[PDB]
Amino acid sequence: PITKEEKQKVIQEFARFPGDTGSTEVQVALLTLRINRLSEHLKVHKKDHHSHRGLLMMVGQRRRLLRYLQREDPERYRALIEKLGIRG
Amino acid sequence: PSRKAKVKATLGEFDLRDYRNVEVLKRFLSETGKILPRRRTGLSGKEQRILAKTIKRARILGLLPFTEKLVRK
Amino acid sequence: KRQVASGRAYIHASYNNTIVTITDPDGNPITWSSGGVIGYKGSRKGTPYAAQLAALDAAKKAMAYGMQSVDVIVRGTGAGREQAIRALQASGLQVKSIVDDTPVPHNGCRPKKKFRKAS
Amino acid sequence: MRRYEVNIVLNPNLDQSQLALEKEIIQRALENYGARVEKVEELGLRRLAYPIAKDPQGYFLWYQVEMPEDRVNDLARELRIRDNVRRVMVVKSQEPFLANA
RNA sequence: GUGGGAGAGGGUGGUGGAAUUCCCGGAGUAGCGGUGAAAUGCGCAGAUACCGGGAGGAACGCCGAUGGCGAAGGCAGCCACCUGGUCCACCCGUGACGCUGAGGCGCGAAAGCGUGGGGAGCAAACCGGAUUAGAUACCCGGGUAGUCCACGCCCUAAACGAUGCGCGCUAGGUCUCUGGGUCUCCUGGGGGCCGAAGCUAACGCGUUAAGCGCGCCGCCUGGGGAGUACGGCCGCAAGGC
Ligand SMILES: C[C@H]1O[C@H](O[C@H]2[C@H](O)[C@@H](O)[C@@H](O)[C@H](O)[C@@H]2O)[C@@H](N)C[C@@H]1NC(=N)C(=O)O
Repeated sequence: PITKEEKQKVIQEFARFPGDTGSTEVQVALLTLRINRLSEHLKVHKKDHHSHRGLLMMVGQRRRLLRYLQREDPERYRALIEKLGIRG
Repeated sequence: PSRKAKVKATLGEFDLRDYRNVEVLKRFLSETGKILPRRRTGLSGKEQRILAKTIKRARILGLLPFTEKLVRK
Repeated sequence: KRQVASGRAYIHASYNNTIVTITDPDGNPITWSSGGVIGYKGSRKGTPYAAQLAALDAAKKAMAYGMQSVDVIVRGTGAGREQAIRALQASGLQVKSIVDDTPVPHNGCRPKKKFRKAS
Repeated sequence: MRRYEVNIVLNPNLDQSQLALEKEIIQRALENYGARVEKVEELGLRRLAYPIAKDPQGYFLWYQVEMPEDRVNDLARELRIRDNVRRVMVVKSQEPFLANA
């Protein structure tokens, strides 16, 4: 599982500033985190379809905020993706 | 009527999750391995449900039975 | 021709015939009776009477082996199980204890049509 | 790592030696998987509700270890290897949920 | 985001006890089994009933609800690991980042198809028993596929609340599951029944709306002929759309 530490780090890591626990980029990060872990969990248990829905959802939720990130500020988008290695 | 008494009422405080207090769980069993129904246990929706697993756990650890022959009939 | 005195008597009820078996204080049957052992040829074997007889009969043969005490065991439900018990009670052997051990699956084999349609 | 409770039940006809022999293997094999003991309780002989492995009694070993979860499913395999060890059951330590209090 | 919680939500490995069948040994007879009656069958190579031992598959009583969870199909022995959804509290962070959703992609009960494995019980087909005017049934005894596992395919259904998703508004009473509080009661989410206004062809619906409204998709436009024909697409096939 994801551990507070493992988590908070990711936060602090992206947080647009001190105390920020919500900035899109944060959000996006954390997601991506879960996503990946999930994905991982799906590289096996390939028959755990249910979880994958969740995944699918996350993937979606993620790609939403992003599309919003651009619209509002293109830079913070490029900057973010690149830093998360999203796309592919 | 099932108005004999509730195993709970005629008992002290006990951790429902301690799958070893065989001197207590024992109470929650019928004159057979069987698990007394809420009407008896006296427990609650959440309780009875826990006391449920525990009596299963202990069963495995050869502590509590799964069934006891009936005496009379 | 063995002398047993104390022993166990199994009672096996059914909707098609009741059958008794008397064993040594450890499961090894001494004498055994059913409804068929008696006269009755079919449906009849069910009845508490058919059962009763079936009981006394086996209580009888048992005596000859000195049988005196018996612990009652009963498996199943059916046409006159009770009569059998009451039969053995007054049959003459002293009734130590009556006890039911009827088999009940904690859900194993799919019963056959004839018995399905429940849950 | 998570806090657990290793329940072990083995043959009740083991002479003083044999017993402490198994006990060792346990105490040992445990270490192998990170098993850091926090305490134990020895109840030993207790009549079983039912006969386990023909024998109507069992010796009881209860450990409240603390180890790497990704290896808990193994810690048991090993314990289960003991021909005297007739029962193994590890549980996650859960605060006691009281009742009738 | 922080902190609490409940659950048969999913996946993998593991593992307990009951019962059935089979095998072995012990002991023991003459029947057992089955039905409305019966017969087919099983038994003196000794069945049944009984004790002990062993093997194997399937399922997992009681708890279990009038309950819970899931988007649906669906999910309950116990244990652990891996994982989805969710509610409540704090009101902390972002700042409208939202709803719907043609086609697509994914999931999708039962049966059924391919290869392999498995095979206790059940049991289409089929084999006998009986019933009857007959009985290619209903009842009885067997019995193959199959039903269980793996990978793959099929993808339909009274796949039903027969009631698309999302948001706001409109008396309450009571039962219940679950979270928070100053916890004989207030407060949040869920499941039921009764029921205001209102709706309804009526039955019924009724803050779990079939009410008052907004957005967005799906679908209907007489019965039979037909879910047929033609065509296209899919499918190993059965077939499906
Ligand atoms: C003997 C009868 O068996 C069947 O009828 C049975 C009826 O006669 C009674 O025994 C009960 O109601 C049963 O439940 C019925 O099944 C049915 N097969 C008709 C038969 N009639 C005769 N055999 C006759 O009249 O002679």
